[PDB]
Amino acid sequence: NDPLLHVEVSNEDNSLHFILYNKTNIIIPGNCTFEFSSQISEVFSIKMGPHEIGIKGQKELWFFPSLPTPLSNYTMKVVNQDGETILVGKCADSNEITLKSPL
Repeated sequence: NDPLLHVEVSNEDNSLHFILYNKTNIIIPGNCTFEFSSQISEVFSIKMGPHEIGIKGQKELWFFPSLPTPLSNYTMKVVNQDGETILVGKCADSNEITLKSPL
């Protein structure tokens, strides 16, 4: 139901704290990897857990040190276990993000 990918930007605790929830129809395959851009820092991919998430299940992407928010106009995409961009966050003018789709 919609590829939209609910997300939440914390940006606190002296660090970052992302929370994504697979709302899409299909269920994450697992072993995915994130990748967000920025200005102060560069782009970086975080190794996600191998275990899936779930239509409801969530996911965390703790990063250090941290980045400025919100992340509007950013990339913050999502790849698969093959490091292939599976989805892409619109990264709107809000801590909220809902992956749309590449192709």
